[PDB]
Amino acid sequence: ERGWFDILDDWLKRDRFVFVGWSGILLFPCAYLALGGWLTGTTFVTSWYTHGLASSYLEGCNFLTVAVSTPANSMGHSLLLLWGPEAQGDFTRWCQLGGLWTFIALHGAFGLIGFMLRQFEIARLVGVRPYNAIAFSAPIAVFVSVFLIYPLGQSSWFFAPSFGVAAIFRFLLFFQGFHNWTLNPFHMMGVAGVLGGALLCAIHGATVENTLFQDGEGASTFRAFNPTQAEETYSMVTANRFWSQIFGIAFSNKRWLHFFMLFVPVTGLWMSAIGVVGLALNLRSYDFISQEIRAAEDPEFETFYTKNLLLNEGIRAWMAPQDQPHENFVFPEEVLPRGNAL
Amino acid sequence: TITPSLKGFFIGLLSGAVVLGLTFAVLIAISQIDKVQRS
Amino acid sequence: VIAQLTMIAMIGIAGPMIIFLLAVRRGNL
Amino acid sequence: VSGSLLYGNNIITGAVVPSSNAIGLHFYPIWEAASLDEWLYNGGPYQLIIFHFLLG
Amino acid sequence: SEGGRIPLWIVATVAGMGVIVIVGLFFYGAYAGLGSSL
Amino acid sequence: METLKITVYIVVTFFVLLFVFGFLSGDPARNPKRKDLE
Amino acid sequence: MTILFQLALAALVILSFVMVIGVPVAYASPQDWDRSKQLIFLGSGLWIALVLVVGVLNFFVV
Amino acid sequence: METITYVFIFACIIALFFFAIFFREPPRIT
Amino acid sequence: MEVNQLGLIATALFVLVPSVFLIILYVQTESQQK
Amino acid sequence: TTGERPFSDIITSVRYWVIHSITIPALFIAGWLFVSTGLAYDVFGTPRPDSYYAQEQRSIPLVTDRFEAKQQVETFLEQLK
Amino acid sequence: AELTPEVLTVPLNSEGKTITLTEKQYLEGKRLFQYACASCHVGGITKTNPSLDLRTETLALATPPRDNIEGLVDYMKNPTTYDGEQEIAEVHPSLRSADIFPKMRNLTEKDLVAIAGHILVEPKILGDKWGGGKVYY
Amino acid sequence: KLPEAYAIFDPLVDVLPVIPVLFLALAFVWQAAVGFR
Amino acid sequence: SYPIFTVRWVAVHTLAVPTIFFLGAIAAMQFIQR
Amino acid sequence: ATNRDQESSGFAWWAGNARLINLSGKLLGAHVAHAGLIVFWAGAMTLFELAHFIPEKPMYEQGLILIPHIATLGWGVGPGGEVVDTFPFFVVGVVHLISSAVLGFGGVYHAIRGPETLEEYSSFFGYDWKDKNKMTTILGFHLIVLGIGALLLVAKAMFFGGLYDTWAPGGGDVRVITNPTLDPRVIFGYLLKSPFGGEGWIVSVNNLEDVVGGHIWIGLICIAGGIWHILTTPFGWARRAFIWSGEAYLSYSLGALSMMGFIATCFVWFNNTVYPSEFYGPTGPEASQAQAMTFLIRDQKLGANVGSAQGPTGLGKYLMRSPTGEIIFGGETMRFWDFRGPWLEPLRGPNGLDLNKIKNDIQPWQERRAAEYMTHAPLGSLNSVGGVATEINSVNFVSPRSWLATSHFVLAFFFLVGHLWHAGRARAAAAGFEKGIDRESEPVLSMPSLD
Ligand code: CLA
Ligand code: CLA
Ligand code: CLA
Ligand code: CLA
Ligand code: CLA
Ligand code: CLA
Ligand SMILES: CC1=C(/C=C/C(C)=C/C=C/C(C)=C/C=C/C=C(C)/C=C/C=C(C)/C=C/C2=C(C)CCCC2(C)C)C(C)(C)CCC1
Ligand SMILES: CC1=C(/C=C/C(C)=C/C=C/C(C)=C\C=C\C=C(C)\C=C\C=C(C)\C=C\C2=C(C)CCCC2(C)C)C(C)(C)CCC1
Ligand SMILES: CC1=C(/C=C/C(C)=C/C=C\C(C)=C\C=C\C=C(C)\C=C\C=C(C)\C=C\C2=C(C)CCCC2(C)C)C(C)(C)CCC1
Ligand SMILES: CC1=C(/C=C/C(C)=C/C=C\C(C)=C\C=C\C=C(C)\C=C\C=C(C)\C=C\C2=C(C)CCCC2(C)C)C(C)(C)CCC1
Ligand SMILES: [Ca+2]
Ligand SMILES: [Cl-]
Ligand SMILES: [Cl-]
Ligand SMILES: [Mg+2]
Repeated sequence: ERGWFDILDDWLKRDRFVFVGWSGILLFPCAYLALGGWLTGTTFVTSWYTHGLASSYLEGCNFLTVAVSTPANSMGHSLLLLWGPEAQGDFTRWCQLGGLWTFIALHGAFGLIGFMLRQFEIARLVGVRPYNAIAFSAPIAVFVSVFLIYPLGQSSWFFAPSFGVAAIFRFLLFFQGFHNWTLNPFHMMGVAGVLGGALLCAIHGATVENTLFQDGEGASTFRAFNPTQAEETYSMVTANRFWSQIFGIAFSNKRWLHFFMLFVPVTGLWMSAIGVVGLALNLRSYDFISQEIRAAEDPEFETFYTKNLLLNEGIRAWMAPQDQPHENFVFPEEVLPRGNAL
Repeated sequence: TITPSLKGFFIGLLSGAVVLGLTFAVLIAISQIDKVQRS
Repeated sequence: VIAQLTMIAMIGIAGPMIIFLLAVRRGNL
Repeated sequence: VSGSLLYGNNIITGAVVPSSNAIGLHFYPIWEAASLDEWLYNGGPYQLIIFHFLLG
Repeated sequence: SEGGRIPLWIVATVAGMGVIVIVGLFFYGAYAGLGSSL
Repeated sequence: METLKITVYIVVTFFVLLFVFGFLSGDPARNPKRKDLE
Repeated sequence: MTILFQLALAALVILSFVMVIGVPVAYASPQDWDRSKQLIFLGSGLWIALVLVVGVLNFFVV
Repeated sequence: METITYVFIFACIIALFFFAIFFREPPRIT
Repeated sequence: MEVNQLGLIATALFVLVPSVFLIILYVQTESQQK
Repeated sequence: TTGERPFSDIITSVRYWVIHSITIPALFIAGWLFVSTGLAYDVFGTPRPDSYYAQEQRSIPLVTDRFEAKQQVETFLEQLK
Repeated sequence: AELTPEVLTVPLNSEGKTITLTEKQYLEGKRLFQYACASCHVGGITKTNPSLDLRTETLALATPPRDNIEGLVDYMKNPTTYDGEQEIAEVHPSLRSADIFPKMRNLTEKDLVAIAGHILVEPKILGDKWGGGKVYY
Repeated sequence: KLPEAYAIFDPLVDVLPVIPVLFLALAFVWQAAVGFR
Repeated sequence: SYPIFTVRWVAVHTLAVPTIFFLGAIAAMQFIQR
Repeated sequence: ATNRDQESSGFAWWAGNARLINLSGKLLGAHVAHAGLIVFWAGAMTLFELAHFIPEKPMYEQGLILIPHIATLGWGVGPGGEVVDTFPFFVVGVVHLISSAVLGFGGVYHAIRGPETLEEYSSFFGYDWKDKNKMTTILGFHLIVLGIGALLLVAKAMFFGGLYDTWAPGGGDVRVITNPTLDPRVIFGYLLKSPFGGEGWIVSVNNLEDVVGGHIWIGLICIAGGIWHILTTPFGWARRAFIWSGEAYLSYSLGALSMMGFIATCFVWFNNTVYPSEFYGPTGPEASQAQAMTFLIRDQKLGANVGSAQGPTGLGKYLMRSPTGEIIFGGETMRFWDFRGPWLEPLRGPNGLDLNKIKNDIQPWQERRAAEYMTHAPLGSLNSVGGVATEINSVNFVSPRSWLATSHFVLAFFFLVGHLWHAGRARAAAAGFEKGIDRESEPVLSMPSLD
């Protein structure tokens, strides 16, 4: 066997500066287009016709406020292909209709797939276990649930996050006001996994860095390590005693420690993805029923929960008309919920 | 009948086949010019 | 405005000039 | 504002409520109150807990 | 042609100053014309 | 409530004094290596 | 006195610039240190002098 | 009853901390 | 409060069943030969 | 090392800078002109500052139909007189 | 939409006479307004007294009328309450009180005309936003 | 404003406060020159 | 001694060329007045 | 080149200044050059502000922090804090800028030309970090120096024109302080005041007599301590309590400056005496209270009885009691009832705000002041859009109080971090394991198991 496939394989798997692989055929064009589309849009492309927003450097926006914004609500879930029935091959009109959004989301998705396949392929060639790709399943679960499943459960892509700093923030505040997303235990598990992952990252780095063996004369300790050396660079034993006496428990097993370091953030993101999947259907943790029944009958009953619902109600009424222009919301001064003075 | 959107579909199909085609042609060509040394 | 970019041009170049001249003359860098 | 479980909160809604805006930055240890009932009304537990916490 | 003719610390210094100038220009643009709020 | 106040004050002063005299108590000497740091 | 002032001050600026590049270069250069030490002394005394000149002339121009 | 449950769960967790700390399986150098 | 009246059984079984599974497994682990 | 020319060799070479002191500014100037001539607005369909609204108009030109969206946008641009 | 000669055309007086401001006068007007007035009147409302705004209709029903260049210029020299009954130069910026509102000291008549013109032009651009307050932000 | 006599130096004066940051940047230029040894 | 046009070269320029073009675009954008 | 690479020094480039720990000549160069940087900034920033300064605008509308400091000393300002002469600012700026040339000269000389070490050169200027006596001696010198500084402030206050006093009877003005408070009961009484609301520790100092008397005390204390330290060497308990190395002293100073930073943050935030609101703008409290004053005034003008006016909550819409009964502005501004300011106090009676004074005695200058401060509340965006976060672009404003408080919080915090870093390192280095654990002598391996 030495046909064209295997020769192609040979070239594809050549050890070069930027590895290519079979996965590269998916990854590189898709990633390049996703990123390029984002830069192109943020630099030059408007959201006037889709959102009634400026979103580009061209219009006077800065890096924080620039975005490639989602299509108009009236587009529904159109793939919005350049050649589709909306744009009909006209690139300018396609851009004006938000074609770049779906462009970025979909090339993005296939790009993530490509990246993970890349992780598998390289793991296979180098002969390591494929836990990096497995851990990468969490970012994918987030991207897919949030940028794809969610709007697919809503009226249109319009309500997906737009690709922009400030736009993403809007997405956060919308989820608060409308979904009370903080109250959602899947988001809470997300929080635990992210903050816990950061905690582990910091604590592990610091523990290693503060239990190093003196392996050089240099007061700067980085050179006193050799990649190929057999010995552990830091004392597991001293670290374990330290935390045991400080905190009460400690890792004693390095393999467990590091698996746990994989587990925590990956599982967190996964839980959060599940919650957002719920939000696609508006299947929220919005209320505690016992709370509403009590507060409804008893006007002296107040919790931080009821206070947060007031905040949510404000968010909805004040932001909805401009945030959802396709609805033709007109909220008279007199209907806007406001406390005293403000 | 071929509606404008079916024509669009075909245009897309062709564009994809072309992109992938030129890609595989080019990669195979390059793999053939720059063979790995064995033995 | 032209004057300001000229001032910061001389002030701005000064440091690297010190370094460049010392490097050329094999100075005590 | 009710913060405690027995007064109608669950784990997610429950809180120790911050001390009164009437106090501001005034130091409000238990002994500045005329009674525990007053201390509780104005949110003394908040100041006691967080100050001990930060020290700790 | 020959590698080493132009010292790397100068390339770095020049490139760096270039980035500072361009970014600086972007910040000037934050206060003037579109996006300046005026 | 005055008795509570005096109690707490005494307690606090007590623990603080333990802290201060404690660290004053040849703390640099309390390590597994070089003790002569005076 | 404005001519004396405005040029004494321009000269103060120019000389300042010259010292700013020249002094460290002198300090760290191996050769011509004998000539450098005297040029730095001269530049320094002249700098001090220009500061004082500008300072005095200030009150007859403001 | 809700409250009983919550406080109960919490108490179980503190007890768990206690066992997890003082009655852990000891780490051994082999 | 007008809580879900099954919240009690739900929570209780949610804690107890896996807790029990784990305790079963631990205990049968300790009694294996050293 | 993977066989490619080291980056530091390249970017410290005379020939690289002979090429790129031409190519880089040329690209920069090309982008500049892409905007300053106004071509960018036309390519991308971005409103100029004088083309967001008709003189007396205060309504956003929101696209409200999926399939006549193209026509909708054209009508909106036409209404800028 | 553009800042046309027509937009910059606002009432000079109560007798039907208009004045056409230059783009440079309008810009000067914005700058000077920000400098001297906006600390309280940002966006056309009034922070130390929100009952009174800078809406054109509101200026029209003040006494004497303030919906014209002359009215506003006179106000900036000798401000009154909304009914004309008391002179409030002592608590409101004016040329008359430049001693106590030092920002009014370098304001020239031209500056007053320009500021006035900003006050009349802005609602023609911004609509309900001018004097709308936060509801319309 | 500066006294009228000094008005010609406004642009220079406009730039001066930032020079200290330039000393920090200079330290890196210098270190670049000795190869961060 | 070294090849010039490699996969790495191509990759680098696919990012760098548009990058300089866009930055030039945006620079021009800083002088745009309404 | 001695000790200017990692192999010889043991320190990488990014820890480069540690190569200077034991090079007292070069280290002196570093220090003097750095002092040059500080004086340079004082001068250039002052000239910038002045060139940028419009005398008929309030200073705080122009982003000034240094001119406010010069002005606080009584230079260039008159009644109400009005600018009468900008020339003193010019002098301060210029003299700093010139001095900076000198410091930079000495610094650069010491850094690259001067003696790498001073010990063979001079026994007086040379030093060993572990030489405790030489250290307390140098410390003593710097203490006498600081004391002289404080007395320079006293001199400015008593004999060379005085200080700006926002509290001056009949209105703020530069005033000579003829009777500074010398009573140790009052002066150290400040040091024993609570740091919580209504006490505010040293930040509560509300009259220049106390400030000047305090600095007399501090000057004499610092000079006495300096002499003390030149004439003494550290006692046994101090020898046994501390680490004696350069990095350790560094850590101590970092800690102290951190502490001082936080103190300055609160000082510029709350105090309107040594940070007069005329120059720096209103405090947050000042402004909240100013809103309340403004609308109380407005509505009373409209015919409201502000004493008996019940708000929606049951609390007085304009006026209510503090938790100790004082009459205070009501609504949220209730938190700020500890605020004190020259524009509000005339309305103050024995029991707090006096209803009859409110009804009858409010002067137009108070309404004006309240409006100004209300609308120059210390709120604004990072790009300096004044007002609440939801306010529209229009006003180019961030209060100097915010710039100075925030800057010093960030700095004080990182200096606390630096304190921890360097104190812990001084400990590890003194004990001899700052580079890591001895593999053949791992301390924990000789310890009994925990369980
Ligand atoms: C004490 C610190 C301090 C303070 C309070 C101010 C205050 C002010 N300055 Mg001044 N300034 C300072 C230092 C300071 N400056 C210095 C050192 C310089 C020399 C470069 C200048 C130069 C300067 C100029 C040239 C001007 C001002 C002006 C102003 C005002 C506007 C500031 C601005 O818009 O923010 C913009 C905010 C930023 C640029 C963000 C800063 C964020 C930094 C990078 C974060 C720092 C973090 C920490 C220290 C780093 C540690 C890292 C960690 C890993 C260890 C404002 C009143 C302006 C003015 O209004 O004059 C009338 C004006 O034009 N300043
Ligand atoms: C205020 C900031 C500061 C200061 C005062 C110093 C001080 C100093 N550094 Mg340094 N350093 C700094 C920041 C600073 N560092 C930073 C941020 C870094 C990390 C990037 C380092 C990294 C570093 C390293 C790695 C090393 C030092 C060392 C030294 C010292 C020797 C310098 C040398 O030999 O010159 C050689 C350079 C030249 C001859 C070029 C010219 C330099 C001059 C001083 C510039 C003067 C310019 C000025 C505008 C002229 C005005 C003159 C006018 C008044 C007449 C010197 C004392 C070295 C040391 O410890 O020696 C034992 C050492 O190896 N530093
Ligand atoms: C704390 C700052 C400091 C320190 C400790 C030193 C230390 C030393 N310097 Mg100096 N130096 C400094 C700053 C400092 N320098 C500055 C800023 C400059 C620029 C002008 C110089 C320029 C300098 C030179 C050119 C030389 C030295 C050298 C000397 C050494 C001997 C000096 C002598 O014998 O004095 C004996 C005492 C006198 C001559 C009388 C001193 C009169 C003073 C100035 C009166 C005013 C004091 C006043 C309180 C200062 C307040 C300033 C404040 C506002 C900042 C000595 C190691 C020499 C050296 O190292 O030889 C190889 C050497 O030749 N230095
Ligand atoms: C106890 C020390 C102390 C204190 C509390 C003050 C307080 C005050 N001074 Mg300062 N001042 C001091 C020392 C002090 N000064 C000294 C030594 C000098 C000479 C260098 C000056 C020079 C000075 C001037 C020139 C001016 C002031 C002004 C001010 C006021 C506004 C500035 C400010 O916010 O500083 C806040 C102060 C600090 C952050 C220092 C806190 C000190 C703590 C309490 C002690 C720390 C000690 C240390 C850690 C312990 C040593 C260790 C030992 C136990 C072994 C302010 C009221 C201004 C003013 O009054 O305008 C009218 C003004 O312009 N001062
Ligand atoms: C920067 C200024 C400075 C510095 C670095 C030092 C540093 C030194 N001094 Mg001090 N000293 C100073 C100023 C300074 N002094 C001044 C101005 C005076 C005159 C008042 C003195 C008088 C002095 C004496 C009389 C003595 C020292 C001693 C010492 C040494 C050890 C002191 C130590 O353990 O403090 C740690 C402080 C304590 C152990 C005191 C108790 C700690 C309490 C609990 C802390 C409370 C403060 C807290 C943070 C809150 C502040 C507010 C509070 C007032 C309510 C040490 C070398 C001793 C020495 O050995 O002499 C050679 C010694 O006996 N010094
Ligand atoms: C007086 C204050 C002071 C002093 C004298 C020192 C001095 C010393 N420290 Mg440092 N340190 C300080 C404060 C201070 N520290 C603080 C506040 C922190 C907390 C962040 C640290 C944290 C620190 C660490 C973590 C370490 C040191 C180390 C060292 C030593 C070598 C410093 C070096 O060469 O850096 C070279 C300088 C650089 C590489 C530049 C740093 C760049 C900074 C972080 C960004 C500046 C941001 C700027 C303000 C705003 C943006 C401007 C823009 C142009 C970027 C030296 C003994 C080392 C050591 O432990 O020595 C034994 C060491 O590793 N220090
Ligand atoms: C050691 C070193 C370091 C640092 C450096 C330094 C820190 C030094 C310094 C200091 C300095 C700081 C120096 C200098 C400058 C100064 C001068 C040079 C002065 C002059 C001035 C003038 C000229 C005046 C004029 C004026 C008049 C008087 C009026 C008004 C206007 C004007 C402004 C014009 C580094 C990092 C590099 C590294 C290496 C080593
Ligand atoms: C006052 C007076 C004076 C002044 C003097 C002075 C003092 C100056 C100084 C100077 C300075 C002091 C400067 C410095 C410099 C340079 C720069 C412009 C900066 C930078 C950076 C860079 C660009 C970097 C880059 C790179 C590195 C190299 C490595 C790594 C990587 C990176 C990227 C970072 C005069 C004469 C004017 C007269 C008037 C007034
Ligand atoms: C979509 C489109 C597509 C594709 C296109 C593309 C793909 C392009 C690319 C291009 C790209 C690819 C872009 C460029 C770039 C970048 C820029 C736009 C600029 C920049 C940066 C920067 C400005 C820097 C700054 C900062 C940071 C970031 C870093 C460091 C620090 C600093 C401050 C420096 C096609 C045609 C097929 C069809 C459809 C349409
Ligand atoms: C001018 C002023 C005045 C006065 C001032 C005063 C006179 C103050 C003072 C003096 C002083 C009196 C200050 C302070 C304190 C000190 C310190 C800061 C210390 C610390 C402590 C520590 C740090 C120690 C450490 C440790 C211990 C604890 C234990 C053992 C170990 C050791 C030793 C390490 C007044 C306020 C009226 C007003 C305003 C202005
Ligand atoms: Ca125009
Ligand atoms: Cl209205
Ligand atoms: Cl309020
Ligand atoms: Mg612009």
